[PDB]
Amino acid sequence: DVEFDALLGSYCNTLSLVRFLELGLSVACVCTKFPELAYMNEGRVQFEV
Amino acid sequence: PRHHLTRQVILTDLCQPNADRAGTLLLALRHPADLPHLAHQRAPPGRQTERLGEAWGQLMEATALGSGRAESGCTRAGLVSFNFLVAACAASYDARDAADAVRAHVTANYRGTRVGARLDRFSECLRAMVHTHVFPHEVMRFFGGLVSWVTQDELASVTAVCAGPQEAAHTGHPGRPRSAVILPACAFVDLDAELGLGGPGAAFLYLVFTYRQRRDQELCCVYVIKSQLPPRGLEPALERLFGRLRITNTIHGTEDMTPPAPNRNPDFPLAGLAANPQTPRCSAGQVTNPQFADRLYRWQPDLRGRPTARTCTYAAFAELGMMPEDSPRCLHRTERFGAVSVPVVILEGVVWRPGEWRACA
Amino acid sequence: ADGFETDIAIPSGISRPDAAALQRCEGRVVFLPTIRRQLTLADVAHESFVSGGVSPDTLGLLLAYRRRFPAVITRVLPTRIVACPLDVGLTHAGTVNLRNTSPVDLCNGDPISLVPPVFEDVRLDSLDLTLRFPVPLPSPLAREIVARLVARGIRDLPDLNVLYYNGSRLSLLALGPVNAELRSLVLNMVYSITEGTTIILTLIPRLFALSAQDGYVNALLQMQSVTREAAQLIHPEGERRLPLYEALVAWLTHAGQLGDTLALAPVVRVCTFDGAAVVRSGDMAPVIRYP
Amino acid sequence: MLADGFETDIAIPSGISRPDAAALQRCEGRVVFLPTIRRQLTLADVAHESFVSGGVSPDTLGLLLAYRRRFPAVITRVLPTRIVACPLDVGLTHAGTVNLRNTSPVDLCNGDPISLVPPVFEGQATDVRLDSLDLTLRFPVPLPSPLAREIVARLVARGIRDLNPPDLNVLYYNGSRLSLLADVQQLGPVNAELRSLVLNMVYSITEGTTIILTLIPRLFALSAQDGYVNALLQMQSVTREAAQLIHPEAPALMQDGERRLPLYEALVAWLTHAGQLGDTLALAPVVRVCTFDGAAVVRSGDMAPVIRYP
Repeated sequence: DVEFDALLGSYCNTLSLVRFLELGLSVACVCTKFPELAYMNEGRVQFEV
Repeated sequence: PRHHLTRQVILTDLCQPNADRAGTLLLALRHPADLPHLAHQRAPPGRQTERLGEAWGQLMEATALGSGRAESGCTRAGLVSFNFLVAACAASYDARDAADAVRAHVTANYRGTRVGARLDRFSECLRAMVHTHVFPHEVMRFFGGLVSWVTQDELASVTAVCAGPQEAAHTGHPGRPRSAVILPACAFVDLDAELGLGGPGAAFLYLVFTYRQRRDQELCCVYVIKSQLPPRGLEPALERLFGRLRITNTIHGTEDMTPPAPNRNPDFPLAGLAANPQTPRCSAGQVTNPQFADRLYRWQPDLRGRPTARTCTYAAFAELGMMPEDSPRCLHRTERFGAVSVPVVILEGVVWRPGEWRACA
Repeated sequence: ADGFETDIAIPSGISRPDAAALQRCEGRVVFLPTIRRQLTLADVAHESFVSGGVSPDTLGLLLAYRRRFPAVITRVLPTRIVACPLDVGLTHAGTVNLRNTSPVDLCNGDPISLVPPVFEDVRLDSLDLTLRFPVPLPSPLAREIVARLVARGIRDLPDLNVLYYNGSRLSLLALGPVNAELRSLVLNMVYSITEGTTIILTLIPRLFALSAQDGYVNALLQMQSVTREAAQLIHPEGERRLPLYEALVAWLTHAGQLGDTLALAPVVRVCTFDGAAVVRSGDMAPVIRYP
Repeated sequence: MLADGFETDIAIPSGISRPDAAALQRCEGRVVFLPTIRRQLTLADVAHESFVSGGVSPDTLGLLLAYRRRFPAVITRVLPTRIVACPLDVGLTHAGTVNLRNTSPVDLCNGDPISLVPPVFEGQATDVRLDSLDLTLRFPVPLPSPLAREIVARLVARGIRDLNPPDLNVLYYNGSRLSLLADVQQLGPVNAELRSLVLNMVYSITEGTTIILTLIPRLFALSAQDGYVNALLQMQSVTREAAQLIHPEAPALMQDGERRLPLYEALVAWLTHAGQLGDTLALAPVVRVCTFDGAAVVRSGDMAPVIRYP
């Protein structure tokens, strides 16, 4: 008697990294990065109408 | 050093980590579905049966009138903040000026409406804890001190330190790192003064509830006691402070409970019948047969009027933690809590080790 | 990096279904005689707990667990079972997954003692041994449940099968074997309690005598104070002797023996982190011992 | 517990007779009571001289009430300048192992909880005097947990004899015979041990214990049919001649017994007082032995590893 099994191939996934600039939902955004934020307390923005 | 964090998303019904900022005590609960029939099971006879759940019902009905936080959900409140429990029992402290000062920001700095309705009701629940005889130290249990808190509407995320130093946990703000213990001055009571024992050394922090059992108003007092005694040596010290409370809980508290018809009985003749050899005996095979048990002595004890140790209960304790320095550091400052100033004891370098509870009855 | 792990080796000859049950066997409380880097598997098995003569009942495990040293199984290799002892190796690291064999779902911040499976079984034929895993239920329930199950057998000489925990019913009944298996725990209660309540009765004959309320509380408070009136209000003082003081020592040995067994010390506490608040049946709970 | 552990420096005064210096190096593992957790202390606070009461030298039975107000610590290493010790209530070391050199007539086995007992034994007392510094050191005897519960039970029952105007002295362990001393016991500390009993005695009596008193005539008949039940009565119990005379019967009906459990209230209150009493009289068994290399018996006069308990 001769009997055997075999592993015919093995398949993976490719998780494409999604840059947020590749999204054009950034056109609803003004993204600027702080070097640090958690040091900062309440900041604010002035407007003149 | 090694310290252990905890995370448990609990409601903000009776806790405000937005208010009680950093390094306050927290207390876990037993999810009160267990409560109502335990009072129906473990109460002394003759007392009121369902007073606990009816009083606890009036709390849960008055937790949220607006927006309809329902009376039952999957997520149930488990945590009670320490400054809430002090303000609950606030009518019974010795220093009335600081007592209302704790209650002042509780009614104001919390997030909600009609907070004073909760306070007079939760204390009424605590008055119903003792009479219906489910003791709060069976229900309350230590939970760690705050380091960070993620809040929203009603539910919030809580990060607490279960064991190790209160300091060494990172806050989450590198602008304001490591925190210290904040306690109201109404509860922090040393025994270095009231035993007169100075000198350097380490001290063992202790949580202490107080129970005044009576058919009238019953009380609660919570104390964080700094002492150099072990749990093997704390028992006379809690007796010497609260000795009159020990006497009244023996005398009162057993009403109504029916005595037997006096008197039962004249005392047992075991010492009298053992000396005389003429007294009738019986073998092992002769007993539990009726004829040999006819000539034997009949002895009916009655214990219905006995004030026993379950109803002689006064104050109880558990281990809280150490202060490993040569001399402990206790500062007395006042902070806002804008714009209410509260007398606050600040403790330094607390290392947490919980322990099992112990009744001093 | 100064890690410490025990290695329990399996003797060879394992059947393919017995290796899968031990693959399923996961992080649970497992006892061992002495802390050692290597160990034989026959110490782990239930046959190692025998006193005679007699395969041990519910009582004898409670005697044994104070002498044994509890460990929790880590990963299970086919050649070795790796476990870390709780009382020494855990304290430097603090890192254990523990799985409920319990019917009771666990809350956060509970202390955890452990009971033999009296509430109610991994068995191996090719190794010719059994494995009993204890039940890690919380310690306030543990003083309750043992007192419930003893009080069941007292009635054999109001329903005791009811327990609620955090909104969950329990049924302690599930009758035949358990009532007979627990019988030794019942007898050592009734011997210790009734012998006490005669000797205390013998020294003070007015306890169950006068009065029902008044003279009893009158005799209570004067006895209860710290004052130096102690022996003046207690003691009574051919004709043969009642060996009272020879029975005081022997009763304090037996009642003191039940102290270490029936305390059910809090070996384990749970600190839920990056997970659910309530740990349910069949979940891996995070475990931290007192530092 | 601290991360690096906590150690206390007991300072030695520089006035030293050199044979007493070499005598303190034999102290390598003993037990020392510290009153506080001050990191620096003196030998005067350690020795028996400051350990006396006001005007009264303490006796052997009343010495236990001085122990539970102090902190038993274990010497680790003795330098010529000072003595380094580790408290047991504080987290004991860095690693978790303290070596205890034994002063015991009793051999030790694995997983035995250790309470610690004064020198009681006749002829085997162990003290170290310092004639240069006028210091007398009493180092207590480490013992396993049942023998510590026995010797406390023997001595307390001895004092309750002398309050009323034979015999019980000798106890056995592993078949061997050993005796202990009876000089005097101060009438004050006997009263405090007496009161600590009878409070916890009476607190174990509840309404459900009325029922269990009526199960007494069942056991004396059941002990004839089973050999295991007969070995519990031990031929000397009070219940045997009480079962031959008193036939009790249960009070009925109970007040509010529809809702409640009398036997269950009895058992829970019994465990909290009577079963707790081994902790009440003597001090707590904080220490048990866990040998890291497999060995059954640690011989008398040899070191043993120590891991905390419970």
